[PDB]
Amino acid sequence: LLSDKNVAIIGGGPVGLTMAKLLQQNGIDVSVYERDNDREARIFGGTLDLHKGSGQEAMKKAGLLQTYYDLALPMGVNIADKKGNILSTKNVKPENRFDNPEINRNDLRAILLNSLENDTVIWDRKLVMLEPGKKKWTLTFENKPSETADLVILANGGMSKVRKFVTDTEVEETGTFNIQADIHQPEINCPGFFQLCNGNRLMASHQGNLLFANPNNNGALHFGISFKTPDEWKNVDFQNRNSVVDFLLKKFSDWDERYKELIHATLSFVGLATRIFPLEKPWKSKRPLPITMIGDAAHLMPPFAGQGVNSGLVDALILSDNLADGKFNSIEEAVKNYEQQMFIYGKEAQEESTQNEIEMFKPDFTFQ
Ligand SMILES: Cc1cc2nc3c(=O)[nH]c(=O)nc-3n(C[C@H](O)[C@H](O)[C@H](O)COP(=O)(O)OP(=O)(O)OC[C@H]3O[C@@H](n4cnc5c(N)ncnc54)[C@H](O)[C@@H]3O)c2cc1C
Ligand SMILES: C[NH+](C)c1cc(NC(=O)CNC(C)(C)C)c(O)c2c1C[C@H]1C[C@H]3[C@H]([NH+](C)C)C(O)=C(C(N)=O)C(=O)[C@@]3(O)C(O)=C1C2=O
Repeated sequence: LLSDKNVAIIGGGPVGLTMAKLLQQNGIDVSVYERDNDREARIFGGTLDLHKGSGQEAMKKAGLLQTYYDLALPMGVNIADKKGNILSTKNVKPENRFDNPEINRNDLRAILLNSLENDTVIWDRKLVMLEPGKKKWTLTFENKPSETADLVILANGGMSKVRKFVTDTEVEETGTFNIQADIHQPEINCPGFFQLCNGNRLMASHQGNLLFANPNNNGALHFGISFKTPDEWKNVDFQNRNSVVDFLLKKFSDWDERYKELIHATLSFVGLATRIFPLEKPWKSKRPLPITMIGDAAHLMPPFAGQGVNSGLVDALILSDNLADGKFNSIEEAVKNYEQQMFIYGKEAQEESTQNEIEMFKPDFTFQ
């Protein structure tokens, strides 16, 4: 049941892009309105791990899991100390190398983009407004023609602004803060640090600061530093490089000389506060027209527990099915049901993520 109409996915993330396929597979008419300028736009951020059981189910259900195993690269993980000592190393074992192999965010999108029918994604669409008209929604896009649709699936990330028709819940900051960079030609530009990783992820922890790194994101080193947000911040300048460098050289003064090599080797740092979009209040029972929310727009959550795209790919799988079912009658109950299941696990995940982030920053911890 439920055909003859069309869908509008605002946001071509990993999650929305997946969602376009699972609908377009079962013959539903979808469009993905994405704000990026063109497909070849560089995606900042590290590597996704799709878990067997959640993320991977979604890639399976679309016929892409082998394509995901093809492009993803399984990684082992070291754990180091401020002095550079390897304390542990779980390398990849031949059977469970298919557990969560790291795939690059652009690689993933290229896979999802091939799966979709041509012109499924209309690019240069920054959705600014939603008016719920007659039998459908009017969607307005900055300096581009408006369009209309029966169902609007919100996939536009943790800081989506058009949530109000679903919930008046708003994102909160978490209390921790994350700095991130890329380093190109890591082998020569951060030679000491690249070696300490030995082709493996690298996770350190000292006195409330946390460093993470991936030595191989298509030949780029991506590292990330996390800390309880300095109290002095409320309501540095990440545009000014050696201003972020000095902050970091203070915070990381006691660490080995090799990590400092990383910091003075990165050109541009990007600042991010950790945020949560809590599943506290049940979303509105009263909704003018059919609308729902998957991905980081549904449950933005701290990036410290492997959740985020997996919850998002799952809630893609779940919702997508509820629509393609003749096992449903009313779309209002077809999404009410997707929203039932996600409140369960998102909360489960948010609890984990919020929990893990309490765990670190608290005096020297062991890792997972
Ligand atoms: C430091 C860090 C590390 C993380 N690590 C992991 C990890 O290791 N594993 C994991 O599973 N998750 C991780 N996450 C979380 C993860 O990136 C998200 O859960 C994931 O990106 C999925 O969200 P979307 O794809 O659901 O949202 P997004 O990735 O945020 O994609 C949103 C899309 O919609 C577009 N868009 C945004 N606004 C608009 C608009 N107004 N109109 C139209 N389009 C719009 C965007 O441009 C983009 O294409 C991490 C996050 C951070 C900050
Ligand atoms: C507890 N912390 C340490 C943690 C835990 C898990 N796993 C679990 O919580 C599940 N617990 C089990 C193991 C099932 C018992 C985790 O799965 C993770 C993480 C940490 C993040 C670190 C991220 C990092 N960024 C933020 C700087 C990074 O460099 C990368 C990367 N590949 O480049 C990440 O992808 C990162 O986001 C990431 O994946 C983390 C975890 O996967």
